Parts: sequence; C-alpha cells; structure tokens
Amino acid sequence: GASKLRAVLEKLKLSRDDISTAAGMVKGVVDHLLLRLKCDSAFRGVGLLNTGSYYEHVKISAPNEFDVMFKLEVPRIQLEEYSNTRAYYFVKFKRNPKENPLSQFLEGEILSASKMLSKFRKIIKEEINDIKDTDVIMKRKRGGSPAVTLLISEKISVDITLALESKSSWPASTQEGLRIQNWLSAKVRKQLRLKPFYLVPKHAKEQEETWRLSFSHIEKEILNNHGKSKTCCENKEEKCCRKDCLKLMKYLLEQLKERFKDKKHLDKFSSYHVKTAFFHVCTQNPQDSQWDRKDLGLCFDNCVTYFLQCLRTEKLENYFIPEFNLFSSNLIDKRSKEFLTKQIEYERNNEFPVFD
Ligand SMILES: O=c1cc(C(F)(F)F)[nH]c2nc(NCc3ccc(-c4ccccc4)cc3)nn12
Ligand SMILES: [Zn+2]
Repeated sequence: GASKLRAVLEKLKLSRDDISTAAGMVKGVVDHLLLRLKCDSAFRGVGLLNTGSYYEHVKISAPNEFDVMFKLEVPRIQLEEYSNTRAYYFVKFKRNPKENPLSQFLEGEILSASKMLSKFRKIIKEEINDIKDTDVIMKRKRGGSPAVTLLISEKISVDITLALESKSSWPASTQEGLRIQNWLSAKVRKQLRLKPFYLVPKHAKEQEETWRLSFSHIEKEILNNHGKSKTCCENKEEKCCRKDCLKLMKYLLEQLKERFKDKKHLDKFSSYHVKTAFFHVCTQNPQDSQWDRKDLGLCFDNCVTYFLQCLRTEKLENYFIPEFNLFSSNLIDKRSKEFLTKQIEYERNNEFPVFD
C-alpha cells in the first residue's frame, strides 16, 4: 500500500510549496524584533539561527505555525551539569573580562534564564507594541522555550526561542552520541562536532535556572546531506525515501495528536520523539539501498515498527545524548505510551485512516 503514502506525500509537498505571504509577514516582524533587540545592551549580538530560512516548521501539517531561533554567542562559558540530567546545565562564565554583556543577568556564578527571558520578553513586548502596518500580538505562555508566541493576523503563529551559542567542544554527555560513523562516516561526525552547540532555557520537571542542549542545526545538516553515498538523491538511480519516511512519521503523530487532543494522553509526544527514532533507524540501516524509493512502504513500516518497539520497552535514547531516555516513565508514563502504542497499531492494521 505504498501508493497511498505517495499521495499523502504529494499533498504535503503541494501544501508546503503553495504560494503564501505567510513567510514574508513573519520576516517583517522578525526583522523588526532583531533590530530592536540589537539596540539593547544584553542582546547586541542576537541573530537568527537560520538566516534566509525564517520558515522552519515544527508541525509538518500546520503551514501557518512558524518556529524561529534567536541565537546569541557567549564566549568562554562554564557548563555545570544539573542533577545528572545529562541534558540540562547551569551556565557559568570563565568571565576573564568580567564585564560580559550578560553580566546584568547574573546571580553569583549562575546565569539566570528567567531574568534574561523577562528582559527578552520585555524588549519584544516593546516592539510588538510599536508595530506599524499589520497587527501582531504576544501570547506569553508558560515554558521557557519557546520564550514567546507571536500571533500575526488571524492564522499566523511564530514561536521565538532564545538560545545561547557556544563554540567550544560539546559536553561530555554527548561524547558517545551522534553515532553516524557507519552511515555518514567518522570524518563527518568529527566535522559536525567541531560545529557550535546551543543552549535554550528549559526546566527538567514541570524551579531552577537551567539550560538544555539543542542541536537543531546538526539535525538540519544531516537531513540535507543524509546518504551513505555522497550523491544520494542527486540523480534518479540513487533516489531514496529517508526524508519521505520522516515526513510520514511526523504526519502520523501530528494526526493522532489532533485526533485525540481532548484525551491528553498524547500531549507529551512531539516531533523530537519521531525524529529521534528515525535517526536511530538511519544508523540501523546505513545503506542507501535500504531506503530505495520503490520500498517506501516497507521503509515506512520499519520506522513505525521501531517506534512501536521504543514505546513498549519505554526506551528512546536521545540521538545526541545516549543516556537521556526520552521515554522514561518520569517523562511519559506507561499509560500514555501504551495509549500511543494502541493507536499506531490501529492505524497500521487499517491502512492508516489518518492518511485518507
Ligand atoms: O535538535 C535536536 C534534534 C534532535 C533529533 F532530531 F534527533 F531528534 N535531538 C536533539 N537532542 C537535543 N538536545 C538534547 C535534548 C533535547 C531535548 C530533550 C527533551 C526531553 C524531554 C522532552 C522533550 C525534549 C532532551 C535532551 N537537541 N536535539
Ligand atoms: Zn537520499
């Protein structure tokens, strides 16, 4: 039944590529926000994580929902790992010029996120206040990241996440992660780990001024140069279905979350979990011939199958930090993962009614 999957991918491709003023409205707003933040002492070097691509989408099915990252480089920071969480960190400074521009957000040794955010959110509030032309509103909701959600017009939503950028070596918790060696090669892994890493404000539970590692730039680089062969998806004789399988996994989850948004059992699942499981299947199946365009149906099924295995065993290691179990029962409880298991098996056994 790979014929249905192709049609699903065609609709999704058409929706995304259809002419839209959305990206241009959000560019206008983001560009005003950046200039106004660049005028303030603490945010002088703030900039876009992806330049030219204001249109990063979390929900592959929601074209009016945008997700942007404002990065700010911090030199010579000291990370202290928080509570053996492996992913969450206190941000200290080596502070050899003690007058670092973020000195105003200090609480002794420790960089305060809630303070940085409240000022970030206040500068942003002061520019969405001075909006010319089109109308935009700030929907300030809980959670440190995204910092704010902007609503433009009736349909457009922009999540803005603030991120510290570190150009030093990745924390030890990543040392055994990104296990792409038998897929993208050991030399690519080394290249990637020379790239910076990011830290976004975040709490482990739902108290403390912690930051969480973010590697969305590495995920993007992998997806756009994803084959074992350097020529994967350039020709037609080596055209693969890796990106299609990811889009199908994302769209399955988004459709099931929408189908059950009144029951809450699926609220903790996100794109992270499907992207992570996908990349694990990329390591398991490193050959481009295991992702043949013609095998879209079988390839999708391996992804669904592996995702179901993660759910039932309650194990899904973060791709960058192998000791962080995304499916631990402290993050998602057994009944929630068992609920999702049942719905996906119902989809697979009825030829995915969410793809009708
Ligand atoms: O940008 C990307 C892309 C991917 C991938 F594409 F592979 F999925 N994994 C990835 N891990 C990180 N940072 C570490 C980290 C991030 C998130 C959480 C978390 C925990 C609980 C709930 C929700 C999230 C824990 C640790 N960044 N990052
Ligand atoms: Zn490919």
